[PDB]
Amino acid sequence: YKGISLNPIYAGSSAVATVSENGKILATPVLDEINIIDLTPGSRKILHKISNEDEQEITALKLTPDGQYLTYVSQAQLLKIFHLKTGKVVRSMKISSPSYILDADSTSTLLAVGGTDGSIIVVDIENGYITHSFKGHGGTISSLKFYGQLNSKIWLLASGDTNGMVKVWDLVKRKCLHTLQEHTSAVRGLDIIEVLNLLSGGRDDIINLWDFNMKKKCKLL
Amino acid sequence: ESKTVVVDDQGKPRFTSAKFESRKIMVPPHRMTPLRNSWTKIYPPLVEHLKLQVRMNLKTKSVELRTNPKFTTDPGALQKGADFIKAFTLGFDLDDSIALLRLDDLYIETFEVKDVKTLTGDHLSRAIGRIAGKDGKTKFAIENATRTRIVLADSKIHILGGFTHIRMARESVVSLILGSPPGKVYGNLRTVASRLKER
Amino acid sequence: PVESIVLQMKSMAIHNIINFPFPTPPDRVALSKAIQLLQYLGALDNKEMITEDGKKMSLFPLSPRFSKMLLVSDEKACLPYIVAIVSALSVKFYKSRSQFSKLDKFSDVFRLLSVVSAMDYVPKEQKEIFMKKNFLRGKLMEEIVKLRKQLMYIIKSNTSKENIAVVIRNEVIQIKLLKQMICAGFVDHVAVRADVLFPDDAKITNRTSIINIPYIPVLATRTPNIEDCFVYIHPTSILNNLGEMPPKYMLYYSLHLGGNNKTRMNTLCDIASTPLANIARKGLLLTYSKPLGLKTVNLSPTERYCYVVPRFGKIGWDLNPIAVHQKKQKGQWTVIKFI
Amino acid sequence: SQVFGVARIYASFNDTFVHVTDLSGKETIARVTGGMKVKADRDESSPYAAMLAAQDVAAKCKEVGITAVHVKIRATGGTRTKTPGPGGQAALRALARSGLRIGRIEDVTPVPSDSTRKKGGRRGRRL
Amino acid sequence: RSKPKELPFFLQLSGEKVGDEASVREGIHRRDQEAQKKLDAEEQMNKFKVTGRLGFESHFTKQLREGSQSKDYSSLLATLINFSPAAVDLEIRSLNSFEPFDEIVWFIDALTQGLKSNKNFELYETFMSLLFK
Amino acid sequence: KKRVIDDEDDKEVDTTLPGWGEWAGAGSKFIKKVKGVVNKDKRRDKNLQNVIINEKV
Amino acid sequence: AVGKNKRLSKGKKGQKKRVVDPFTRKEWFDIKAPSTFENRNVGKTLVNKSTGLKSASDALKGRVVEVCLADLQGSEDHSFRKIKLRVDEVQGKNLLTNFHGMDFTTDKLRSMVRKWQTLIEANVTVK
Repeated sequence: YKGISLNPIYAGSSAVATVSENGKILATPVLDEINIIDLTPGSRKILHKISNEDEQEITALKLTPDGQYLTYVSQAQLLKIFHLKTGKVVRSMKISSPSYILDADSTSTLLAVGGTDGSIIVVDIENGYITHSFKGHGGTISSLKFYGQLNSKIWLLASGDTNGMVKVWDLVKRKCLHTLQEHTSAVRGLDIIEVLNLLSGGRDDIINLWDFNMKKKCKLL
Repeated sequence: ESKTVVVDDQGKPRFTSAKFESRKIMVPPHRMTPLRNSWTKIYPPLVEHLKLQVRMNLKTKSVELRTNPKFTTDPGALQKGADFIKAFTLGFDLDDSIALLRLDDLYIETFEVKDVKTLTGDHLSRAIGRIAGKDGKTKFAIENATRTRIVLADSKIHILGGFTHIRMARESVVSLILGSPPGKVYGNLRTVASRLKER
Repeated sequence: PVESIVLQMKSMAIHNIINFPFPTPPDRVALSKAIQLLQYLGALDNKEMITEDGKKMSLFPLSPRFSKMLLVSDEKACLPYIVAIVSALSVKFYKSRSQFSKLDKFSDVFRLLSVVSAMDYVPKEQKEIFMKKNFLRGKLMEEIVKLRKQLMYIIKSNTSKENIAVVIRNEVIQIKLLKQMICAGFVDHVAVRADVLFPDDAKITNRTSIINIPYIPVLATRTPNIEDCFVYIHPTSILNNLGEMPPKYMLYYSLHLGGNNKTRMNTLCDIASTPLANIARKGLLLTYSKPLGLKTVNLSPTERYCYVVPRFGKIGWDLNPIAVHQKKQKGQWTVIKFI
Repeated sequence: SQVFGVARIYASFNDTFVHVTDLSGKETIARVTGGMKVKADRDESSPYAAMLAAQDVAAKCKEVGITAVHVKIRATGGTRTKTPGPGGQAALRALARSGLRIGRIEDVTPVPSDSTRKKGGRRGRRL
Repeated sequence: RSKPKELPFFLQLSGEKVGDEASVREGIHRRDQEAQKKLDAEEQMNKFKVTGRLGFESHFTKQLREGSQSKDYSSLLATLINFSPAAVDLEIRSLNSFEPFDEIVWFIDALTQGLKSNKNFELYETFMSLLFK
Repeated sequence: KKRVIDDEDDKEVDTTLPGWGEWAGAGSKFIKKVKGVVNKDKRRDKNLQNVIINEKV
Repeated sequence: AVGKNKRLSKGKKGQKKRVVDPFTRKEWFDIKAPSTFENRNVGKTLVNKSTGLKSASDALKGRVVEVCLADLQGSEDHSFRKIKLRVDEVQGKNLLTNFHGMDFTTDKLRSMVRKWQTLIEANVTVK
């Protein structure tokens, strides 16, 4: 008999699905593979399933707001960055900490990974080499966030801890700029908006807003 | 590291690149005398092939294995050494505990005569007599048949080897405890050894 | 810079370079000399296609010999010394010159290495008394330091090197590897001294200034006109009629004809057989011989080990026999690695 | 610095549980079983079962973020055998290789002071 | 037919050899010998280290090239007849085979001239058979 | 002569067992004599130039 | 067993979807020891939720944690000893604990008991 098999899309592992700025793309973890699917009005289809290994499940995955790269962390402490044009894994490197939060810049140049030990590393996307590694706070990372303009010279990297803490760093100077202890629990989500104002969603009950400067001017808005 | 930013095309930025662990384990005195006697053939594999700092507290009658954060390589080396000293403590021979260090799938199993069948004194003596056999004949028969190492304490008995091997040895020993004569259990040993040699 | 421009044409897909027209075309014999010189240098093969070396030279916006210097020195890890060399070459007095010529290392490339290293060693106005003791030029020396920091930045941007801490700073020394990389830059200008007017036979009979008559055949097969020609040393060079000299070959910069109708080489590097072999192997002139009692194991029809004497050659000279692991592909026994 | 959980390893005679709880044993982080890792009925008491079990349990435990574990092995206890088995030793080795910081090892086997009868009879239980 | 005739401290056993039938039921050195042969050939090459200076062009190919210049290979035929058989096979196998095929064309020219010369006809045809081999 | 002298001399072994005291490991970190057949100075081939008397025999 | 030849039973008819998100809805609380001990801060436990402050209060009032005196006092010579504490009052992610009981370890007891001496046991009750 003829048979058409319909397969699941977002099944198994608890990692967020990601899309680019357009709805044309989506990336999803099934238990070991990352199905990429195009959504177009009407003609929604699949691109290609990547089949790294059936043993380890995908821990996290991120697709840049332009559909050019896919960065995914598996159960072994390594990140695999994979080209989307050719459909080929370009690089893969161990990180020695099980990463769970992946945040990419709006521009496709930087992407940062963060795990449980508290140390985070931010890698360049086009050339897979890590610029700098932050020791960070001693708590497990719960979120990160980027602030970068398209043509500027200042880049901010904010980390929301399992502790009620957000550490914002300069990137062009790599310094612990501001350590704001305000929540009581994990910082599930983060955000940075233009003037500076910073928002932080602490998972207990709180949405903090900080007026902020490059200099020591940072209080509770 | 110095900190400067390079503005690429499309205005993109460009940057450039930038625990010890301890276990302790006791030793009973009747196995502390052979430990002192053959200690000099115990620590060389621990210090040379395992990279495991070894102390011995004779004031607490214990052996301590601490792994160094930088000198060691393998994580499981500490647990392998602890199982090594544990087998020698339970009373196996030195080369056999070295074999436990040498392989990765050797296991040690232990059970008792009252865990098989409650025996009261003189019958228990005769049961250990039937297990041991005249000059260890039946015991070494089980050894050579199933490729294991058997140690008979006062009541507790210990079997070292692979999983299925110590399973078959346990079957033969338990039949010996329940009272199968050594002739019948020896026939069963040579049958299981025939099929194990064939496979 | 016709070598670099034909390199640009090759790296940007001009495959009929003689037939390629210009409004004002250069000399065709000159451009063919450029083709054969880059084919010898290794940017191009015998069938005129580009190599990975040629791709790197096309990304490098500078001369092919100097970019060869930089590539092989990025491999053998002597970057501050080599960038000092290329910057200096692009942009008692006798006691001081001997002290900074630094016996035994005879080459004035190493002498000026000692100059630039002692210059960055010494602080201020003792700098000035140093350069008046050594009759140098402080303006040329600061030109050296600014140009070497500039080319450091250039090859960092071309990413042939590893850079941490993005801003670029300038900083026994393996003299065999140094003269090897200088050979890689200085081919094809080879010369080899000859018996017996050069060695200690010529220790007669002047006092306080002895002359040891330089008798050296120059060779280059890409320049068959000056191939195998008797040359004499340049007097301003520190090897001015010196003697008791251990090695045999010198790679020079350029020949020039001067007084008494006498030709002279500009600057020298003292080299021997296996560095010539390695560099010409990476290049083109090592036409090999049939193997040869010594065994010649043949693993596969493609692959073998063998003892070959190579020829550096209107004739050339040959060298030692070397054991070589060579492969047969495309109807020839090309060489992978030395032994 | 670190954070500690209690890995209770029940090495049954024909099964293996690797149950990780927090301190005080109230909140259970993860729990597996030998058969559930390896789908057979012989192999529910295997070192291979225990290895797969401890690997996935260490995965879940590092997911929650607990770096170090005290470990409490256990046999079946009761009037049955009182010594932890090859499954338990295998689970312990697999945890140590999986890389949780092992803090302290205990053997809490329920040893009856004066037990009742056992399941066998007068002739002997097995074989 | 005449060539002559002639441990780790951490053992690595498998789930069938040790008693691991669970891993059997769910079961999931030639390159070492190749590297070893590379090592033995390397031993041969570093073993023989005679530095006697020998000529670049061998006598056979020099005489062949001279015969091709002179458009007559009489001396080449002479030394070919006078060669030892092992030398014949080594040189014939170590001819050069490039895109212009100069050496092979000269060799065939020499053998044609020899078969016209009508002496040692057996040897000239067995030379050509060896070339086709 | 040196062979037989080192043969017959009184030995001094070091029975220091690494272990019992402190950490005897790869990272960082009890002498008894046994009388031979003769002492080196009690031999009767000293002061003789070319004579080797074996006291063990 | 999760094998395809595992014969189906009544068993797995109606399941539930794993959407409870348990270790996101649960909450970590640090416990602390009485001032009699040296290093009081030890570990963190897991509270089920925070909608019920009554739930947090009752669970933490029922908590009975257990530690060993070696890790509690920094001197590893108290390896064999072990205490049990129970938490009775909470204050803002920090718990105050008090003494509840004591024990040795069974390996120490078995290593103490030897074969050529008599054992004497005293069993008193007091207030």
